[PDB]
Amino acid sequence: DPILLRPVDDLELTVRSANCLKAEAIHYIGDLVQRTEVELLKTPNLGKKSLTEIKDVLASRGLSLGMRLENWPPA
Amino acid sequence: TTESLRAATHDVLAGLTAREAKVLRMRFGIDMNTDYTLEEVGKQFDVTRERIRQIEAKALRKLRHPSRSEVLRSFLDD
Amino acid sequence: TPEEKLLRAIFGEKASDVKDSSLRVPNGVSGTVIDVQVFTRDGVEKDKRA
Amino acid sequence: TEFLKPRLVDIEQVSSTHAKVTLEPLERGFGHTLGNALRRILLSSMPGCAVTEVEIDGVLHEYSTKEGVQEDILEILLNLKGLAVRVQGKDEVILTLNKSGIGPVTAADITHDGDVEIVKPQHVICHLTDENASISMRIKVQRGRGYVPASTRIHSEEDERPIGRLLVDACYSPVERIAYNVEAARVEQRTDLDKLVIEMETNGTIDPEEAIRRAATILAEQLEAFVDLR
Amino acid sequence: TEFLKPRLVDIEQVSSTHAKVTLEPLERGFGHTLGNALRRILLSSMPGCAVTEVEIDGVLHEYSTKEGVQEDILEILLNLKGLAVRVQGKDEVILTLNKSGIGPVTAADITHDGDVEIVKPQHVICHLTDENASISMRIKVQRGRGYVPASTRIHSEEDERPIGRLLVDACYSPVERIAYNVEAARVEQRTDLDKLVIEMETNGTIDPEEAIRRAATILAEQLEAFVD
Amino acid sequence: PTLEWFLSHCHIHKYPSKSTLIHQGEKAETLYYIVKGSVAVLIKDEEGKEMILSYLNQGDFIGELGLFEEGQERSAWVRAKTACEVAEISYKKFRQLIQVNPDILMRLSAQMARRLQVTSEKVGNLAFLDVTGRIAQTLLNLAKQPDAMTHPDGMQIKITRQEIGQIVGCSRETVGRILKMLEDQNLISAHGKTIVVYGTR
Amino acid sequence: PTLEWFLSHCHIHKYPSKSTLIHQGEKAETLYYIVKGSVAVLIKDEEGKEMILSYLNQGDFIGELGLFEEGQERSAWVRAKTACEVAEISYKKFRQLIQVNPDILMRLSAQMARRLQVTSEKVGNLAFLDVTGRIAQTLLNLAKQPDAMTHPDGMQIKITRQEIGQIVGCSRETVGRILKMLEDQNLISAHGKTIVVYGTR
Amino acid sequence: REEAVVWDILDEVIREHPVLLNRAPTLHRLGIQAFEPVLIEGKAIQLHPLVCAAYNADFDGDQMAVHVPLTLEAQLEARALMMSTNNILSPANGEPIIVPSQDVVLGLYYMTRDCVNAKGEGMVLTGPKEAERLYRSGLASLHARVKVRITEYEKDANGELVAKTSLKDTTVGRAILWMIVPKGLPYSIVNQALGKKAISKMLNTCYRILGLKPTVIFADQIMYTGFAYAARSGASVGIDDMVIPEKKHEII
Amino acid sequence: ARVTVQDAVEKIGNRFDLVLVAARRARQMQVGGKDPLVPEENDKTTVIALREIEEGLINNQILDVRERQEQQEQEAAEL
Ligand SMILES: Nc1ncnc2c1ncn2[C@@H]1O[C@@H]2COP(=O)(O)O[C@H]2[C@H]1O
Ligand SMILES: Nc1ncnc2c1ncn2[C@@H]1O[C@@H]2COP(=O)(O)O[C@H]2[C@H]1O
Ligand SMILES: [Mg+2]
Repeated sequence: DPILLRPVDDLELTVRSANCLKAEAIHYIGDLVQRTEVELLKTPNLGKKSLTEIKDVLASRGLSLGMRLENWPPA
Repeated sequence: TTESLRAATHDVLAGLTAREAKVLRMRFGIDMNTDYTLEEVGKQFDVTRERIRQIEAKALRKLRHPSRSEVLRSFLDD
Repeated sequence: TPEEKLLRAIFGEKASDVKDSSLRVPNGVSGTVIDVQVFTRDGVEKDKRA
Repeated sequence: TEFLKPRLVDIEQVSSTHAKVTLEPLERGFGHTLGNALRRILLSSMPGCAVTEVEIDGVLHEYSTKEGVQEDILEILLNLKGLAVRVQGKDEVILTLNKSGIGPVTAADITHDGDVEIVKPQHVICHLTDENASISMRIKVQRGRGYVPASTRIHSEEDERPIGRLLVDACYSPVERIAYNVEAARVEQRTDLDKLVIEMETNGTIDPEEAIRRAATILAEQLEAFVDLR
Repeated sequence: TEFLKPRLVDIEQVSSTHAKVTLEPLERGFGHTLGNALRRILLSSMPGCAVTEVEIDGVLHEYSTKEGVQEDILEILLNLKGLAVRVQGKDEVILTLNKSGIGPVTAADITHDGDVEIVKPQHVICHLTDENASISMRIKVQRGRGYVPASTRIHSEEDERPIGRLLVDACYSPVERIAYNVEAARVEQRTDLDKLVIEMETNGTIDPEEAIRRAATILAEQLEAFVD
Repeated sequence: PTLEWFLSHCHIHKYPSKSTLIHQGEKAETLYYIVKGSVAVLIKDEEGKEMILSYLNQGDFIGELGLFEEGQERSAWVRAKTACEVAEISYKKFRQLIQVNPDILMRLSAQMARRLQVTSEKVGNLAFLDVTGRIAQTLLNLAKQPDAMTHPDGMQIKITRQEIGQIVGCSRETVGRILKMLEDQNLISAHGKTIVVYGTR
Repeated sequence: PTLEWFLSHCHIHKYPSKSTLIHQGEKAETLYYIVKGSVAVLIKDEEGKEMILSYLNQGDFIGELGLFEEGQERSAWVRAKTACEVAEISYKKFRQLIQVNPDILMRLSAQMARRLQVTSEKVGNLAFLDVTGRIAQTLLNLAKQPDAMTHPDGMQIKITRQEIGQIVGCSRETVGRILKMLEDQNLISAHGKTIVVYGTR
Repeated sequence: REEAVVWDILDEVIREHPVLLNRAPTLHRLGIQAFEPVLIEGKAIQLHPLVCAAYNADFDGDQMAVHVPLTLEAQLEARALMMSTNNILSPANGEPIIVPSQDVVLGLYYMTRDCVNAKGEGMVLTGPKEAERLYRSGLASLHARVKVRITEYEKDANGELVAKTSLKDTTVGRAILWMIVPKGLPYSIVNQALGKKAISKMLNTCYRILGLKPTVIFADQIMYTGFAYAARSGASVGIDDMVIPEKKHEII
Repeated sequence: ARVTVQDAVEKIGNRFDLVLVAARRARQMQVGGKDPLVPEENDKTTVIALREIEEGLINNQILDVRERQEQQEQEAAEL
C-alpha cells in the first residue's frame, strides 16, 4: 500500500516510544506491522501504555499490528 | 491565498499547549510588530534557551504530522 | 512574512538565489515545434546546442 | 391486418464499389420511410478500417522533407488516408513499407500481413527521384466508424509519445454516395406496392448485404426501446 | 461497435387522448429519422374503424337539407367524421339511429350492436329544432387503416350508388395530430447528442402510448426479414 | 453518525467486576448496550453448578429477549467478565424509535442472527463431538475472539480449568489431563493461567 | 390486518411431504413463510446421524439468520413434515419492507425470541437431566401442540421411537425400554406409533 | 486541468445568472440587453434573430461584447429592466420592434396564400389538425381556399371569454396557422396572405389585448414555423426568374 | 416568474421597488441563511424572491415588521 512505506514520524510518535522503536531496529512501517505484540512487550520501556496509544493511532490511520507480509523488502 | 493560508495556520496553532503556541508565535514575529529571540524567550518564559529549540522541534513533530500537513501541502508548490 | 518563514521552518525547503524566466506557450495555444535558431555574441561561449 | 414484409432478391455488382440492390415488396409509404431512414444510417454509422498513424525513419515533424522525393510528408499522408484495407481477424495492425529506386510508390510494395486484404495495389503514395534514396515506414491501422481526428486524440491523449510518430486523422466512415428509388413492386393485385432500389457506392472493405443487415439490425435494436420498453 | 441506446424517460399525459413523450439520449442522426418514419406510419398506416357511408330517410344530397334542423347536411357530416367507433368481432358494421323530439342528437341515442364501442357516446350529431321533426338514419362503419377521402373513393368507385346513400372521408387511423422536435441533450463531455420530443393527440379508441408501441411493433415486424 | 443519534438518548450506569448483570426469571424490562468491556453469559442448574453460554465483546446490545412479548422473564444469567459501562432503554420507547427509525432492529437482526448462528453450532457440536473436539474448537473460537493477545507463534489467553470446564460440559481436571496430553501432542504451550495456541491464521 | 399487505406482494409456491426445503450450505438469498402446514428442523454431522432440532406449524418465519449478513450459509436442515405451502421473497425486497414499515421484523423478533428461549431450555434440558428427564419433559412439550390429538383422559399423539429418539438423541430401542418403564409406572399407554398420555389438563 | 466537475459546476452556477450583450454603436438603450446564458461547444456567440434589429446587426462578420452583473442588484435589474422580454417596444414610438425580418416572413407569405390551381378544392374539415394530417402527408395544397370548421373565442364580457364556433372558406395554411393564436383574437387577422404589415399589427393587437406574454410565445412560434415551412417552401433565384419585357428595345 | 416579471409588478406596482424589496429579501437569504416560504425547486435566490413577492408573502412593510419584532424581542432578551 502507499501507507506501508512511510516512516513512523508521520504518525507523530512520542519520545519514549521513539526510543523503543530505534532501539529495536524497526525501520519501516512494513517492518512495524510484521512485528508482534509480545515481541514488543518484553522489550525495554514498552509496558502498558505504549501499546495502548500506538494501538490508538493505528486504529486512527487504518492499519493494525502483527500482520503478515510477502515480497518484503522491495526497498 | 495569503489570507486563507494564515487563518489555517492560526487554526493549527489553537490546538497546542499554551507555551508552545505563544512561544512559536512571538519567536517568529507572528501576530505582532515584534521579532523576539531564543535569548529573549529565555528572558520572558524562563532563561532556558535550547530546550526551546527542542520544544520547537517537538512542536514541528506535533504539527507537521500529515493529518494537519495537507492544508499546508498546497503551499508546498509555492 | 512570519508565516512562510514558519513554513520553511517546518519543511526546511528553500529558494535558490535565482528566478525563472523561461519561454513558454501562451495560454490557449498549442502546436508543433519545427525549427529553432540561435544568435550569440562574438566574445561569449556558444552554448553547446548552438 | 393486411401487412406484408420486404424480402431481398438480387445484388447487381456494377463494380467493386458501385453496386445496387433491388429490394421488394413494400406497401405504400414504406419506400421513402425506409429509403431515407436507411440512407441516414448507412451514411452515419457504418464501420471500417482506415489508417490512423504512420512513423518514418529520419523524420521529426510532418512539415519536414526528404532527399530523393517529390512529395512533402503531408502529401503522402493525404495519399494514405484514402487507402482501402480490410482486416478479418484483428482490431489493429501495424504494417511496414520499404522501398528504393526511382519510380512511383504504390501499395503493392507493402509488407502485407497474411490476414489482410488490400483492395487496390495502385493507390499511389509517393514518388522517388533519387536512385540512392530509400523509404521505410510503419503504418498503424485500426477499425472504427465515422470521423475521428488526430487533434481530438492528442486532446484526449496525454501520453508523451516518442518524436517521429506522425499522427493522422481518421475517416472510418466507408460509404461515399448512396441513393434510393421507390418504384412499383409488382404484385398482380396490390400494385400500389413498392420496390425500393438502393444505389450504393463506398470504398471496398464492406460487404453490401452485410451492410444492410447491420443497418436494419441497429434499427430494430433501437426499436426495442419503443416496443419492449413501452 | 460502440452504440448508444435511449432510455424512455417520461410519458407526460394531459388527458387520455393527448400525450407527450420525451425520449433521450440518442446518437446524432436518429431523431429526425424516428420522428419522420413514425409520423408516416402513424398518420398513414395505423388500422382502425370509421364512418364510411351514411343513409338517411327524406335526404338526398348534402346540398339539400332537413327541415326543423339547426344544421345543414354538411355540419352533420363533420359531426360524423369526429366519431369514436370500435368494432370488436367484424371488419364492418351498419348502425341505426331513429330519433324524435328536441334531443340534440347525441351518439348515446344510437342502438349499439354487442360488438360496438363508442368511446364518446355523448358525441353530438345533429339537432332537431322542433320536436315534430323526427329522423331515421343508418351509418356504415368499416375497418381500414390510414386516411382515404370519399372524393378519391368515388374516383375509385364505379359500382353504382343511389341518391340517399352518402360517403365521407375515412378517418381510419385514430390519430388527429402528431409532431416531433429534435432537441439537444447533454452527456457530460458530449452535447452533440439529441433527444426526440413528441406530441401525439388522437381520438378515442386508443391510448397513444399503445399506438406508438404498435407502430414500432409493425416496423420491427417489417425488419425481421433483414435482421436475418 | 447513526450511533451518535442513538447514544444521544441513552441513560448509563457504570458496572464493577465480579457481579451479576442479569438475574434469570425476573421481570425483563430493559435492553442494554456494552459501552466498554467484555461479559460472560451463562446459566445455572437446580444444583447451582454454572455452565457458560458464551462471552461477548464490544458492539453488543444486551438483554433483548424480554423486549418483545408483554410479560416475559429473563432466560439466562449474565456475569461479569470485566468492569463495564452499560446503557439503559425502556420498551415503550423501544416501540417509539423502532417506528421512527428501522435501523436498530436491522442492527439487532445482525446481533441476534449471529447469536443463534453461533448457538446453532453450539448445540450442533453439543450433540456429537468428543472432549478433544469440544475444548479444541472452543479454544479455536476463543482464538477468534479479540480478547486473546498476539503471541509470536500464535495467540495467548488467560483462563483457569474451572471455567473451561463450565464451557465444554465436563470437569476441570479432566480437561487438565487431556490438556497436558495436548501439550505432549505439540499444539499448545501452557504455563498455569497463561495458555497459548499456535496454528492461528 | 397488515399481513395482507405483506403476502399481497409475495411469490407463492406449494411443495409435497418430505421434500428438502433448505439445503445446509447454500447461499443466503431467500426468506420463506409457512402459509399452510407444518415443517421440521434437524441437523447433520460427520457421521450422518440425524438430530431433529425443532418443528414448527403455521404462522412462523423460516430463513431468518441470513437476512442481514451478506452471504451466509444455511446452519441446519429443514424438511417437510407434511405436504405444505409457502410464500417467498428475497432480501433486496425486505430492506424495502423494513425501511417502509418495521412491524414485520417485530413479529420476526418475537417468534425469534420464543425460539431462542426454547433453545435455552433445550440446551439446559439436554445438559443436566437424565434420559428419563428430558424424554419426559419433551413428551410434556409436544403434548402442547395443535398437532396433538385430544383424548378423554388427556392427549394422544402419533410418533415413532426413532424420531423421538432424534429429539432426545438416543437409540430408538432404549426409548422402547424407558417407554416400558413408563408403562410399568402407569403413566403412558402406547400401541406401535400411537402414544396416549395421561396427566394432561 | 479542466476536469469534469469543472463543467458540471459551471452549468451549476450559470443557471439563473443573466448576462449583458452589447454591440457598437450603442445608439439607444435597446442596443444593450440582458439575456440568459446557454452553453455551447464553440467559440462563436449565437443570437435570437429578432433582436438583431435593435442592434441593426447582421452576420457579415460582426462582433459583440459581453458583460457580467456581479452584484445581486445589477442582476435583478438585468432580469427586470435590461431583459429581452420587458423590451419589445421603443420609447420613441410604440411600434413593435420584434418585426419578423426577412426569411420567416417569406415562409408566412408563401404558406398563407390563396391560389386556385393545385388540388383539394372544396372539401370540408373539422378543424386545423386533419389539415395538418393532409399536408404532413402531402395531400392538400398548402395554399388553397377550402371550407373548414373553427372555434374562436372572445372576451366581450368583463374580460371574460366568450366562445363560439363556425365555418370558414379559407386556405389550408391559414387554418394550420390558427393553432398557435392565443384564444382572444379574430380569424380575420390570419384570413389574408399576411404581408409584413399584417404581422406587425398582429403582434400589436396581441399585446394590446392579452397583455404581454402570449405575444412573446406566439412570436417565437411564428419564427420557428416560418423558417420551417420556408425550408419546406422551396425557394431560390435564377436567371429565368428575371424576365425581360419584350417592349423595351422599341420604346428606346 | 423566471422569464417575466409582470405579475410581481401587478402585486406591488413598480419595477424599482420590486427589485429593491426582492434584493433585500434575497440578501436576507443569500447571507442570512433564513428559510424560504415557497418551495425551492432548484432555483437561485432571485426566483424565490420574485415568487415570495408574487404570491404575497414578502413586502417592505412585512420585512419591517419581522425585523422589528425580532429586534425588539432581542432587546428584551439583552436586559
Ligand atoms: N443463546 C444465547 N445467545 C446469546 N445470548 C443469550 C442466549 N440466551 C440468553 N441470552 C442472553 O441472556 C439474557 C437473559 O435475559 P433475556 O432472556 O431478557 O435476554 C437474554 C439474552 O440477552
Ligand atoms: N436453533 C435453531 N432452531 C430452529 N431452526 C433453526 C435453528 N438453526 C437453524 N434453523 C433453521 O435452519 C435454517 C437455515 O437457514 P436460515 O438460517 O436462513 O434459517 C434457518 C432456520 O430455519
Ligand atoms: Mg454588419
